Amino acid sequence: TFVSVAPGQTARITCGEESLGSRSVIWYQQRPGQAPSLIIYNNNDRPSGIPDRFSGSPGSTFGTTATLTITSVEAGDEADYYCHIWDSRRPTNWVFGEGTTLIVLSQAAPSVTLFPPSSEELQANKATLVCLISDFYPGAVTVAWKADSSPVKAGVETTTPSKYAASSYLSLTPEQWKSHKSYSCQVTHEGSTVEKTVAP
Amino acid sequence: QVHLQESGPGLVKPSETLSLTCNVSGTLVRDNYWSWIRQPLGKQPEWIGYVHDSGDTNYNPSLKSRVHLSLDKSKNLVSLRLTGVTAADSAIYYCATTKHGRRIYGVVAFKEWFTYFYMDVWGKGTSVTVSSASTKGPSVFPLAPSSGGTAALGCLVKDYFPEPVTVSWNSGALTSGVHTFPAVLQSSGLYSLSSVVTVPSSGTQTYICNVNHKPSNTKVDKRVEP
Repeated sequence: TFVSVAPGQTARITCGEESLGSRSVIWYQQRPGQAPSLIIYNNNDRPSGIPDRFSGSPGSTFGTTATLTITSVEAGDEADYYCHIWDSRRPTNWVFGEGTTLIVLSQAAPSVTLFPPSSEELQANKATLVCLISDFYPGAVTVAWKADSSPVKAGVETTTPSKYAASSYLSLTPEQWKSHKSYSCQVTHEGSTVEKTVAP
Repeated sequence: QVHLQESGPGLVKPSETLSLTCNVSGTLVRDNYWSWIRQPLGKQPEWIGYVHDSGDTNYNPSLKSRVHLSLDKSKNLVSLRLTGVTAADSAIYYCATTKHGRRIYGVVAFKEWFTYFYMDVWGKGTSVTVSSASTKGPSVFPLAPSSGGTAALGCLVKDYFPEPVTVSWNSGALTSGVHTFPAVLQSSGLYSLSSVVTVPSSGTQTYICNVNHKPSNTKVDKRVEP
């Protein structure tokens, strides 16, 4: 799931089934592009390097769910969080609990960059226009391409953005590239559309 | 420092056996429990198993008949083999040191005593794609600087399979200003990605992107010039 919070405020993240027996919950944090790292073990013990902003709910009151609380949240805390539940009355869990994405609303509008094909690609008889989109929130954009004024019906590949940054690539032949006056990348974000153009 | 580094083939065909290695430094393998963990794209981690030199070893039941874990004391490494793979086995695979703890109460609560494990040091992970599609090495092209006193500058890594590709700038001596985008999986079934750096426009330093595609044993250094 998702949890959003403002910087300085408190985040709470719920993970796993309601408790049955005595509990030991382990929490992991996963930053974008990184391995999970241990944040809490044995319900509320922290390993080296983890500050007391991070706390876990006791393995305690029967029929309740484990919660990780992060107080005084900073942008560095933005990550996916997973628990691994040990419950004295249940079989060993071999899958971690379903993750929760923590969003820190530091706060939005995209930076767009548009590159023409390289001389080197052109020398290989290929051409790709590269439209780079970054530093935007929330993570919804649509990208459209224009050849002169005409909509492009083919050769466009665009990433689903992630933690946001996104990419769009227009594949063309070298003569298609040289033919038109220009090509444009149009990025539509939160009611507005930002355009950049490129030409031979 | 305890330091784990996984390695593997990047690409495995369906029905083949996946073989991974975890190279360990900063501790001896006999002195730790070891886990393998995998995480499919967009999903949570799944614990594969834990192994110890004592024989105190156990495997995820869902993988029981297909998985083997080993320790090599002579080479200080941990190994995994997973047979009969399919697309469901595609994931990033991680090696981790695994510590053990016990919840201990009064003897009146003996039935509720239990042991738990936590993974305190993880490797960087190795990417495993199970696919019938063949490996393809990338084509790397420079994204030349042209235009706040600052310009952007990058490298296009085009049409490779499978993931992943690593891109660095100046062999690692440029990590600031750097944005390496996540790859796009194209309709061709190949991936492409780009990496960009932001630099002051004034003819000092040289900018080289270093691209490595381990699954195809491809390494490319690309100079990027105006």
